[PDB]
Amino acid sequence: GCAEGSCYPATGDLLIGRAQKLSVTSTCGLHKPEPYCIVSHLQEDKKCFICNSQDPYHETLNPDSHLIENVVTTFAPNRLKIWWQSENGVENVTIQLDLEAEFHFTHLIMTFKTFRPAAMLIERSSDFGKTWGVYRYFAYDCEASFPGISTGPMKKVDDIICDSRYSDIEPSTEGEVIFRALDPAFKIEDPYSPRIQNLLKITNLRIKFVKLHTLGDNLLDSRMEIREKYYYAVYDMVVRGNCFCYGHASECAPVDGFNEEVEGMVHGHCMCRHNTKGLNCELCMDFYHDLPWRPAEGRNSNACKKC
Amino acid sequence: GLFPAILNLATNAHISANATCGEKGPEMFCKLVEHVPGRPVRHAQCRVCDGNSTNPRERHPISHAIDGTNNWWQSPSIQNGREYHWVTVTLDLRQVFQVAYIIIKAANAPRPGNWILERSVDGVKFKPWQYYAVSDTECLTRYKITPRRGPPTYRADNEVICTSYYSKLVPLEHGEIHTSLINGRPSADDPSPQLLEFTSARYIRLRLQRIRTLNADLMTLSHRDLRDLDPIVTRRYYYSIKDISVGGMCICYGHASSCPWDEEAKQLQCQCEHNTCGESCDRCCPGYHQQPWRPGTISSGNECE
Amino acid sequence: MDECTDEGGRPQRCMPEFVNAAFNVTVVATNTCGTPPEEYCVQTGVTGVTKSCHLCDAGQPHLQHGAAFLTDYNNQADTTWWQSQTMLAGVQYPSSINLTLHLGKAFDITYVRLKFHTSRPESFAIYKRTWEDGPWIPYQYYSGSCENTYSKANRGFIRTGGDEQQALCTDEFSDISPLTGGNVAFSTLEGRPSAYNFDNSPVLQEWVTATDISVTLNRLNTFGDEVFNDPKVLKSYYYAISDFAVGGRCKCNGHASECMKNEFDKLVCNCKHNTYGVDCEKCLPFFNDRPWRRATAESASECLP
Ligand SMILES: *[C@@H]1O[C@H](CO)[C@@H](O)[C@H](O)[C@H]1NC(C)=O
Ligand SMILES: *[C@@H]1O[C@H](CO)[C@@H](O)[C@H](O)[C@H]1NC(C)=O
Ligand SMILES: *[C@@H]1O[C@H](CO)[C@@H](O)[C@H](O)[C@H]1NC(C)=O
Ligand SMILES: *[C@@H]1O[C@H](CO)[C@@H](O)[C@H](O)[C@H]1NC(C)=O
Ligand SMILES: [Ca+2]
Repeated sequence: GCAEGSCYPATGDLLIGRAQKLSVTSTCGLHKPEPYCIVSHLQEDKKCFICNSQDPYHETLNPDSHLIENVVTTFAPNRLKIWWQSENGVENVTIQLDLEAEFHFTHLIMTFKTFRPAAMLIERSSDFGKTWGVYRYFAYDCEASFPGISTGPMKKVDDIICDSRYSDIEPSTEGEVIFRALDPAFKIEDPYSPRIQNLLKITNLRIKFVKLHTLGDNLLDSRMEIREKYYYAVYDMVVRGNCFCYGHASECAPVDGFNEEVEGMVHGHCMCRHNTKGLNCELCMDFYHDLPWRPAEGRNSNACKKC
Repeated sequence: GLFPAILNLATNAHISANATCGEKGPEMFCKLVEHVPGRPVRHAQCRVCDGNSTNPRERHPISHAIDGTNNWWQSPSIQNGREYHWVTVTLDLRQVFQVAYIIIKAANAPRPGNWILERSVDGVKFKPWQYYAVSDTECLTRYKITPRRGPPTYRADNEVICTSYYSKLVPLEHGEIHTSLINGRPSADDPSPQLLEFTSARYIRLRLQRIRTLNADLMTLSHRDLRDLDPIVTRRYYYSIKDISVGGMCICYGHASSCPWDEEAKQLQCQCEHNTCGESCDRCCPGYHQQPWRPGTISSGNECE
Repeated sequence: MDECTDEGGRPQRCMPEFVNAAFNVTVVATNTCGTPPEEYCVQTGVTGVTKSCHLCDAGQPHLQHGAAFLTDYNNQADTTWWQSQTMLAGVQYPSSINLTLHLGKAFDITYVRLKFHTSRPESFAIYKRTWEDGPWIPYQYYSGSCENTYSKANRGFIRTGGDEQQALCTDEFSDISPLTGGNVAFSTLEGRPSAYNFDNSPVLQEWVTATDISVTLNRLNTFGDEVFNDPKVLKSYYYAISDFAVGGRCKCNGHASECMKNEFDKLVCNCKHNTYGVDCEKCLPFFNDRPWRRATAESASECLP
């Protein structure tokens, strides 16, 4: 009953259709390819190989590409051999998500390759980079990486804390990092207020790397010949979110001017129903300005009345 | 000055085993809590261990520990005897290295609960590096060492700690152990001279003494009759290691560029470059009596002038 | 230990085989998809399907997700997993989705293990059945809300001399870390102060006994999208366990070798030592010379005429 009540848009993956909108200051396979490998390689008879990320990934022709824009979810059974590989001895690595409009973000899962980064944090941008918020802190040692941040159980729903639950030292078997913007149980109710909405709507998600785990062999030298043992790499990152429509429609039509005849993308344009207008349906449409705009919750349509 | 290139010390070194299954005829090992993979139709959930057979998968010797790309040796099933809890693995590097870290991962068994990481230089005396126990309580009761709290950290450069965080049974399959010797030390950035001999050894002994248990053996035990045990309830307990990869630097005070193998002496030794002297780059050539010989540092090569 | 006496006139304690307590037995589950045409899919990293938004069908064995797939050979080539109904049914109750295993006799259960196909539930527990049609007691409480869900202390422990029968609550498996093939295991003699002398502990011997075992999946771990109540989000959370691993032996109190299913379609212990019953609890009326006792390791525990 979308017309009679309220239906919320379906939540889907963001990377589908947004793979080309990835940026990072850390990519191997430059104009001069160089080897990159880590200790304890088991399934591969050869110790390691040469990173070659000058071409988009291919199953056979280019099986060593590591561009950030080619990594996707487990679309194909070849997920085990697609990822991005960082450089040697990098401590300030940063990736971000580019969005056409404001989306809803709740959680992201990234399956790392070798080691969960020692320091992990998420940077928030709800105004296209004008401001810079933060979600949470992940650190192997909270005080060493992010001093002055509380560690332990939950304190507040919207409080930044540091947790070591996702910076372990045994992630080799495709270990991932769990993050949830909204706690499964610590959430008392759904205010649907600007206090939580502005702290959930995202224009440009930002992920930053501050530290990388060291096994101790590279702390005794500062040479480029051994820094290749340590590097960041993610098998696949998945971001789930939905087009923000204030609970009017259960789906969003494809963005005009886009010719992607594929099933799976998540857009950001909501068709307007219950006598409203706007790109995200933020104002009542013509002849229905009698009542002020109100959100739709539950079965309450809260449609604007005729003038 | 300039340390030699990193090389996996375990790949080119010899490894000795105290005891492995298959050397006493056929042997029957059942996975701890799970069934055999279904390649052989097998209701009796034990793959047959062996030491002299035509099937490579049947044989599980220590010659598949490190040199094997992805294989393993398992400790003999305790049905042969209760004494098989104490099994020692020796890493014969044939030369004294500067060990920085060690990596141990199991294949088809939980990571061992009680096991010591003993170093060796002369080949006779052995000094442990870290202590491991099934629980933090076991560290005080058995080894009389206070276990570390929270993340494993070192309160002193030469301190020895008993860590139980790597003995958890949760990684039942392919459990991993990552031990560090420099990270977290007060002199982490600058290797202290006392830390040099602490992290330097020629033989590393992987002495295993207790297997992680799900209380299967404790349910049926016979103190009076130590030579009569139920084979089925004990066949599920045994050690298993599939990779003992280790890395480190050649001990010549970082006055080289690499450590190529030498055909003349069948030994791995760094070159004596950067105006150094001696057979092992541990002295200065005659004519520099004004400055006594002393090892270099990371910042500078510290030429023998 | 399948023999009563080897060479002497007096017999000795005889224990049954350590066969799995969940092999080739049907488990009763409250819910099961397949008769409703229902679609579901989550992040497809568990297997590798492009969408994995297929349907649960009862008429298609290759698509069914019933309790039959829960217990099987657990072949790693092709794992079989039982899937409950999704959150479309709203799986969050004061009660829970409970699956119960029926055995027909008291079994000496030692450990319980599960293989979560998709994710570890945030709050769940596993229960006992001391005797047929009897009350339930729990093994362990896995919950991130120990003080909120079961009103128990997180990471609880039992001190020496206390009531070790009572269970505990801990957050060992609360975060969904594996998201594929999660291993959770509980052993009966885990943390019990009298575990070492369990053979002389009547309380542990009676408590470890079990006839039926049930799992109470209290809360299903969710990412946090339940607030929007989207149809895709609603079907993206569910329960899926592939292996139901429980180990034990046919508890005849050490007075029998094997248990054979007679014409009454019920298991009976082939009791030795002049005993007969479900667990050899009573000697033959002509053999009431001394009172019945548990088959200790040192003694034989026979009934003289
Ligand atoms: C990282 O840090 C180095 C030195 O600390 C600096 O030269 C470099 O510009 C930084 N890069 C980024 C992306 O912050
Ligand atoms: C058993 O193995 C030994 C070496 O360990 C070998 O000499 C012997 O021939 C083998 N027995 C066979 C193959 O029957
Ligand atoms: C080697 O194994 C035997 C049992 O096979 C054991 O008695 C002995 O203690 C072990 N070696 C060491 C050094 O502990
Ligand atoms: C289970 O037991 C029944 C009863 O005889 C038998 O017919 C069936 O083949 C058994 N299945 C397995 C997998 O053991
Ligand atoms: Ca199964």
